Amino acid sequence: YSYTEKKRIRKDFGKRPQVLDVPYLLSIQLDSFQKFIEQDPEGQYGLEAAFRSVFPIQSYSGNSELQYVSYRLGEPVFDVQECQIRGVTYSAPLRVKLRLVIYEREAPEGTVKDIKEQEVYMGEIPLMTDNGTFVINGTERVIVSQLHRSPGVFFDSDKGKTHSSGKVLYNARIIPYRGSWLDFEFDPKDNLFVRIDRRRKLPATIILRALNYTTEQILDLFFEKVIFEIRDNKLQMELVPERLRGETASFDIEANGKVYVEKGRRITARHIRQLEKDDVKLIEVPVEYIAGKVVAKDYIDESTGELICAANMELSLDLLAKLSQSGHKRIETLFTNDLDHGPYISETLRVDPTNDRLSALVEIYRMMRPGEPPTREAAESLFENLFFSEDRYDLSAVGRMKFNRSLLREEIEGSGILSKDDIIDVMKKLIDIRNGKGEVDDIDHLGNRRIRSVGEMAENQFRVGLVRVERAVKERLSLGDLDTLMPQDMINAKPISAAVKEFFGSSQLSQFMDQNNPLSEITHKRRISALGPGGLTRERAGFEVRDVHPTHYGRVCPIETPEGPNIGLINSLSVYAQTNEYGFLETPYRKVTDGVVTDEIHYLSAIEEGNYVIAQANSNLDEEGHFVEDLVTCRSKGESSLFSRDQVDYMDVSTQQVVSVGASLIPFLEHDDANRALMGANMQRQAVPTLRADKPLVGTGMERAVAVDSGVTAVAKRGGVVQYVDASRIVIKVNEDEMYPGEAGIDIYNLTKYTRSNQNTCINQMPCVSLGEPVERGDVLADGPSTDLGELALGQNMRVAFMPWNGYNFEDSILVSERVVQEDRFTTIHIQELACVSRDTKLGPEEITADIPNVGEAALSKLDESGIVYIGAEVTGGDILVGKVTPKGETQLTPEEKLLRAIFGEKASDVKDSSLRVPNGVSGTVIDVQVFTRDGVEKDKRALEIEEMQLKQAKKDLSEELQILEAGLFSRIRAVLVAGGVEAEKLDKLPRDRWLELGLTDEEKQNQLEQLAEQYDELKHEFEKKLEAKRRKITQGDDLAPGVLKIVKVYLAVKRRIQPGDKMAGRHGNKGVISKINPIEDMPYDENGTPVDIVLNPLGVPSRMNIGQILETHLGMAAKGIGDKINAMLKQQQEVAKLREFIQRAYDLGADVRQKVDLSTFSDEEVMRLAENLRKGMPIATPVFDGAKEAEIKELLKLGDLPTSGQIRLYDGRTGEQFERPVTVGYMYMLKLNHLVDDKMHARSTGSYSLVTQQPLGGKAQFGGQRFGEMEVWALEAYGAAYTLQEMLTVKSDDVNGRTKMYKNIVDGNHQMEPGMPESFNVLLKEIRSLGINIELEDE
Amino acid sequence: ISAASFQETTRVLTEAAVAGKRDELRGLKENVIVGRLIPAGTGYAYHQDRMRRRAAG
Amino acid sequence: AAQIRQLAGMRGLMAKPDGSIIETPITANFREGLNVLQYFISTHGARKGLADTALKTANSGYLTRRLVDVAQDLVVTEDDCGTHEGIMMTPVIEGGDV
Amino acid sequence: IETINKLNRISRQMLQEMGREPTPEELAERMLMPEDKIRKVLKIAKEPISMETPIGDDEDSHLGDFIEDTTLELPLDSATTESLRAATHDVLAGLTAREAKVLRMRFGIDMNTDYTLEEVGKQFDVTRERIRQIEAKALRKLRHPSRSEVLRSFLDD
Amino acid sequence: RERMGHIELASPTAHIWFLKSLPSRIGLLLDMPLRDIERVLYFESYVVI
Amino acid sequence: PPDLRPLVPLDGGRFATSDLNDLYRRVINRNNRLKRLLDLAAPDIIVRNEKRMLQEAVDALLDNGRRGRAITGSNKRPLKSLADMIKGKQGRFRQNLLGKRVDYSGRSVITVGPYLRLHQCGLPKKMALELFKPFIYGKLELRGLATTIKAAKKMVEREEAVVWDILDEVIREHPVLLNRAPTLHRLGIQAFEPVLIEGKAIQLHPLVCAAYNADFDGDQMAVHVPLTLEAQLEARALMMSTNNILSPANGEPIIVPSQDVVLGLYYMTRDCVNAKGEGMVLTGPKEAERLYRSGLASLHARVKVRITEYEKDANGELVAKTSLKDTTVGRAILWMIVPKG
Ligand SMILES: [Sr+2]
Ligand SMILES: [Sr+2]
Ligand SMILES: [Sr+2]
Ligand SMILES: [Sr+2]
Repeated sequence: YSYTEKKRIRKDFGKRPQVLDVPYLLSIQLDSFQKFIEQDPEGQYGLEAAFRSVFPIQSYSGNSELQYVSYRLGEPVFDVQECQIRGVTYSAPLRVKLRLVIYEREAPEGTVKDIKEQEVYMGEIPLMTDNGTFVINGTERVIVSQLHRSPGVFFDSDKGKTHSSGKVLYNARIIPYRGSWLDFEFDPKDNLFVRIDRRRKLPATIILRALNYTTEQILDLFFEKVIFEIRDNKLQMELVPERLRGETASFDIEANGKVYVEKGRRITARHIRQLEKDDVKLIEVPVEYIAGKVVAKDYIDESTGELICAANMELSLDLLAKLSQSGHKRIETLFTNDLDHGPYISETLRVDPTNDRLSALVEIYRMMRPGEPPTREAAESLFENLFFSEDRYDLSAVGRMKFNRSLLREEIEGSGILSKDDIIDVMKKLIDIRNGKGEVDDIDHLGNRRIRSVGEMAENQFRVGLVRVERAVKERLSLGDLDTLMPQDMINAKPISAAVKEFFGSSQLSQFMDQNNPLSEITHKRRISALGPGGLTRERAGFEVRDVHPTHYGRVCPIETPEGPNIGLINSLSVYAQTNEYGFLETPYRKVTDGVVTDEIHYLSAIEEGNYVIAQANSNLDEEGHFVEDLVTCRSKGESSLFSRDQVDYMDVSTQQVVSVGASLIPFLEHDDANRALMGANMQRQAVPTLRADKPLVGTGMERAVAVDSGVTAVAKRGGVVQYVDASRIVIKVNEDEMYPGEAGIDIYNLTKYTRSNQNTCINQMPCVSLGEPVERGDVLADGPSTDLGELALGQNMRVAFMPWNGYNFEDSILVSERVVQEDRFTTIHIQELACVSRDTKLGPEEITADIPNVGEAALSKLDESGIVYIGAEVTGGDILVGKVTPKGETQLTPEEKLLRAIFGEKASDVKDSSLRVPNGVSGTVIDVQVFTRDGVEKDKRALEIEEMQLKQAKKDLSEELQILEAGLFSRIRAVLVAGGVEAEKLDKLPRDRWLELGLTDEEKQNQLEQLAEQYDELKHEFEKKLEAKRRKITQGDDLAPGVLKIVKVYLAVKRRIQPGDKMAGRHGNKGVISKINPIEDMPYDENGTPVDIVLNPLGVPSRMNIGQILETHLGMAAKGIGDKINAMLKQQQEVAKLREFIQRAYDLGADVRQKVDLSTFSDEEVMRLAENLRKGMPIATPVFDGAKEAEIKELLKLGDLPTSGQIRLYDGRTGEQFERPVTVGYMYMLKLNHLVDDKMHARSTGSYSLVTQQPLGGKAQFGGQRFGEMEVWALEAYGAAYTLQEMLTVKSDDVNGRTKMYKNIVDGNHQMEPGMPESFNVLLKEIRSLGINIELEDE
Repeated sequence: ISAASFQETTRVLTEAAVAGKRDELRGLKENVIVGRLIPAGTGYAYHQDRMRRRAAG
Repeated sequence: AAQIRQLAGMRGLMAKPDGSIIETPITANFREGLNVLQYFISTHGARKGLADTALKTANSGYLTRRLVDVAQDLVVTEDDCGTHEGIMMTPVIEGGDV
Repeated sequence: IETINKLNRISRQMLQEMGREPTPEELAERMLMPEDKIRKVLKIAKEPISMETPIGDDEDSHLGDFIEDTTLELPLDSATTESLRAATHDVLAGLTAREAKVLRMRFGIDMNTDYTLEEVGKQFDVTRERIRQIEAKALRKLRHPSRSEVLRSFLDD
Repeated sequence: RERMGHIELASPTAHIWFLKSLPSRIGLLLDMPLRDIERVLYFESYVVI
Repeated sequence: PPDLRPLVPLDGGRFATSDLNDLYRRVINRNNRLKRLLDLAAPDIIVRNEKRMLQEAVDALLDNGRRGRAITGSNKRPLKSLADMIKGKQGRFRQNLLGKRVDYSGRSVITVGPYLRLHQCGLPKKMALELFKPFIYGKLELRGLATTIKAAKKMVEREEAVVWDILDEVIREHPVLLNRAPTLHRLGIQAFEPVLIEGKAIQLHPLVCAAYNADFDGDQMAVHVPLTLEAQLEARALMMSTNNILSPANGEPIIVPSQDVVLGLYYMTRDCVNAKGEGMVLTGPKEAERLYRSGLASLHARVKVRITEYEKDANGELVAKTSLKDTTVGRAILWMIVPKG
């Protein structure tokens, strides 16, 4: 165990040992983006794939081209922390090496006066953060992975509502990664048709004729050919024994006189023996049998030169007689039946109106472009650019791999463009399935479904940006001069930057980071959605894709998915699953070598699983190799059944591979229903961090894995001994083992303190380590918002008693004690941003000074020196933050107002109050203020004094980093100096700056001091570089929107506490609303007198079918059962060895488990520090499936002197009488999630109205009105209500004259409507009149 | 007025214009759109006062 | 009584994506620990049943909208209608049960 | 129009020659025009946005749906204007006969036209200088806290 | 919000609601298919009055 | 009219115009050109082509989705034509019923109200003060507490102690409608007389919760307030929950106890083999409460109790039959809850 783990040992109730540990949870995001910025030569991945595809751009219109060499990145403008403050997009400038090539017409390729440019600006691409996110405009955003159909070839059946009877069809679909769609389908008339780019139906032979295939060549490729012969006037045929089987012959089948099958005789199997043995090659056939058959080749008269019969034509009695007249020897036909061979291609040729290649190319052009008449040059150009051009059509690396995989090919490698042989092979396989021999692939199969992450989706958006540029490049090459207009001026950076920015913060799969909790931060990054571009919409593909497919097993989580309209489209990625080399989903497996099981780990794709027999993790193993039982529950090729030991090829790694991270933290998932585990995983993501995070008593073991991988918690890069601890800075001295020669061994860990999130929650990094503690790599140094010591801590746990109350737990409702409010356990910190923008108008520019003509000095007491409110001022809903004034002009005073001005004296000329005020409600206090100014600067005194604070703090932040790094550098120098020449007392007296000149005799240690002296000068050099850059950013004139002078943003930290209305939920789906905060007096208590914290309804368990919350309650009191006995000790102070025996007994319960905690060999200092952490209960881990047993919890309950049943007798606080039945009391992990009652409560009587329609609208001061829909109208129509709906339609809605006249009646005390014409119908009347249709109102 | 509420609007408005139709406002859905009292419940006794005076006047 | 069956006794039989019922039902109840294969089997009906519920409100809501638009313009006109004619009403008996 | 076309040609040049973006201070130097001219044209050159521009969709909403009307006065303010005229009428009634007629002409209260000091003198029997005396006399009695407690509440605006 | 204006057309232009909307209000009134009306309106062929 | 198709300056400074304005310009432009071409030499080819687009210009203005498809001058979208204003799922004809915004309306998360009556709901204090805003000003100048409207506005914003007293006076006897989404039947909107409770959450009666499809876990309800005497009466006489105890679908009552109430009466009425106190004679149903809450007898066990039941007479009501019944202790206490008739 590590030192960070030794302070808090979690008792694991697992049985199966961990073979493969949990990997990096955000590996999908980081590894994929590094492919985009990868400098890979030939390995086409990311940017290098995008540039080399288009470039070198050539133009033979003016004989000139532009070439590509390599690209540059690095040098970011602002840091990840600096981007969030001043609102800058975190991106690195892309500069590409480009050179213009000039050709002269004399030699094949003659270059004259070549000009090369080093760096050309091509916009800037957003870089991924240290965790796995992008900072766009200031806010942190995530790119969601896309789930789509894999490029290659698909085969679909579709046998639903078709034709009339229900004829089963077969469809072949060639889908590329970039290009046009190829569809081959059969129609109700049995014929085959081709669809180009999913449009009109063309005959299947039209695509072959365009590929230069004659009518003779089309029939040659697919069909078997029967050869008829003309010998001595009579007609004969070449015989094949396989052709005549089952079908009754109407003629006498004879060979050289001998008759085998005569008129009115059937052929079975006996006759296919007599003809084979007698060496029969030629038989006599009548004129009737040949007539009706389809010819294959053209046969002309060799004496005249005229066409008798062309390819694909019906034969008759007269046509066969002319063939003997001409003098022909051979006739070639086709062999087509009704079962295994059919004339699908043959019958389409007659339907096909085209004659040659040119005719076919025009028909394709007319389908794609039905407007302009085509020429031969235009028709040939379009077809070659469809599926044969490299710049237009591409299968990519994965497409050709899967394309050759289904068609059964030798090679997996190939070109992106489809060849002429590839198109025929897809057509050949489609006929095979129609005949019989052929299988239909599944669309829902994960072996046919790919994952488009971040780097792959950004590559396609960058490629189309280059397509937008290449049009302007090649056209201007022949347009102008090639002597002056050379390098940079040719390519513009505007089209590139616009295409990239509309993807990172505008696309459907690019949303805000759901940073409610570290779990929601991780799960959102590994979300897989099938709603991206080139995928599926909300109302498409039916419900088949939404359903769980057996391939999901250990790749996609079956339970964790949105329960809304998406259900199935958006899915969570499982723990151990990763992306392979071709984008397919794969899950690790234990390799079994026919007997013994080895720790060999193999990642297998969805296609690979349908071959091997996979054993379940539920089975027990003998020793560590082979199985115990002969009959083992296994799964193979989709289905799952029992198998022998020798047939087993693979096994599951762990019993956690099927469930994703979001639902992995759920304690007793086995005892929960799949419907409520679906909901319970979603409730954990909405959880809001409490003021003080507390460890979960009933955990799983993944709590520690979530905290580290989230990136919100500060982890040690190297480790060693902690030198100085602060609530902002944690510095560490390296253990010298991982310290490499060159620089000082001190790492600075700067902590983010109180920062605003996307969901307005607080982000805080509290220190954990004490001064003088040894830690290593991977050790947790600081905790985030919802994390405890090393582990995840979502929303704390309270005392839970399942008992009915006096109607305060009617339906899902949950009670709370006053102690929950008194002790800050559910107090949530919310940081809010409020912006004040001074704007330039046509009347006059706006000012932001403390000169309010209306209020003063009452609200101006909070506001300080002419501008904004002071830092750290407690303000309530109504106080003024930024004093904004706006010029209005005119201000015509009414006769009555003119008198009022003369009586008292009033000053309100042009100056109108429009100041930034606190939203109407209850708010906290001001934390920080920021003022952004125009490019003309014109600094305000308040804006100038804060920049003085920004400069001095940044000076100290950079100076303190140098001081510590210098201290550790010269301390390392002393270690080198002492070793060899002992001067422990001599060097201390000498000044430390004169240590650089001193050194040992020129050896290997002299080279060691060479790097130390170089780094000292390097640290002093980079300090000046960082300070110059820091001074520039503060004094920099902030660029903003036009018509804006100054933007002031005042941040407020609201400390809102828990109250009735807030949404509380468990981990198993048990959600509820808080009824009433009851005092500690009336709430139930134990025999010893311990009051219960929260009371939850017991009725919402058997119908809900979630037993996981009950077993969490039983183990909850059991967890504190050990903790209370540790709490009973130490206070009285018992012996350390006496305390040591009880703790050792606690970690070893139930005879045999798995987790072996060190047998009391911890040091006296470590045991006492551990017992302090275990004082408030014992952390118990229960795995996802192989967790704590039902009998094991009862055994742990007896350790802490508690009943095995879990039910204890309680006393009522109000009466004092006993509850006539024992109630189950324990500890369940409760969650105070998002969308609280403070944000949900809205109320309006009167306010602002919209412009186009005169109905209520919300924006400032008062909230928006509630919509009265047509479903609510039916209710009032069903009731005898008439005057209430009259109110809803006129005075409460659109009627202009109605609302104001009615409002005055309320104040006067009249309560009368007096309704008129609503503006909803008044606009409608003018809209019909403007069309040209007379509509008028007629009287009585 | 009642038809164009849920049916196709352009077909109804063209049919009403050619034929020269008159909507006397008797249906419940007809009076909700124009902003008048419903010929049902409380407004039913109100509606009978105007329908009776169409024959005489 | 159907909910108590799954928790204490036996969960029962589950369905396949095609619509057919699986050969071997889940023997384990919610009192004891369910298997990895058994829980993955039970998820199908959970993500199919709730998927039907997501569009159940849209389908029944359209059915409510449908029946209104045809019958909304109907109110009571007279106190009594002068016809002694109606519908014959008999207790519904299916086979041999009321 | 010629200046807008001139802006786009130099914007392509200065973006890649310098590195980042042309600022109004730097853009004005190459155009040979003052900063107040360039920063003015940039606002005029922008095309008016469409009314039915979708923002986020989801529940289906357009840009023209969220635009509020500033022309409409608040029903609370409309009741204030009615209450002010009713209060002043009771206030003018407390004045001694002729004191109400002068203020209703000097400020145009309840009358269509506003009258000047010279116009009252010739149509009130009294002299020109006296009008200034009785005007302040009428105001002083309404400056008193006991009489005008209702009028002091309208001073909040 | 209530006042309207007018545009005087130099040439008579047909209404789309009475022409394209099935089964044509102008077509049924004159007993003439839409293909014959459009070719005249669009300026391709003459029609006898 | 220009107001229906407006050019308004936005908050930023960039203008916002209707798609109708862009369509109208491309009608007048070729209309002015045709007036020019008819007097400045008229070749048939050009004149017929100018008349060709002018016909299309009106066509695109009236109904754009018929002959071709016009593209906006700056945006890549089909323009909202005159026909597109009326139809299109959400327009002007269809928003008269569905897309209707309403004043004097609130919204909050529902909570339980066991102490409340059937005609009572637990409406929030800060919500009711905001909703009945004009109702406060009306009964504040009338009382003589506030001088004018502006003085009454300052008293409400400052949250004065006297305003809370007047607020309760206006709310009393004033019904308030409560709406839940979605409304399938008419009982989705029911009127309730509000009782002021401090908090941001609205409390609902457990019995009427059976009428809605509501569960206290994260559901929200709309709070509508009637204004006129006619609106107040048709809320009490028709839309009140006490008046609507039965369902309109069937003769069976919709307001029926569930969950906690059923479990409470089930335990009270059920009998045990031999509980505390059995075989007593008991004087009235009042002595049954004397034994249980004191601690001498349990609710169960078959104990003889003296009861006085009143049956319905032919005319009503004189029948008063008293007899010894063999029930339990818990059954006798519940008889006191049961009415005489
Ligand atoms: Sr790990
Ligand atoms: Sr006189
Ligand atoms: Sr319910
Ligand atoms: Sr719900």
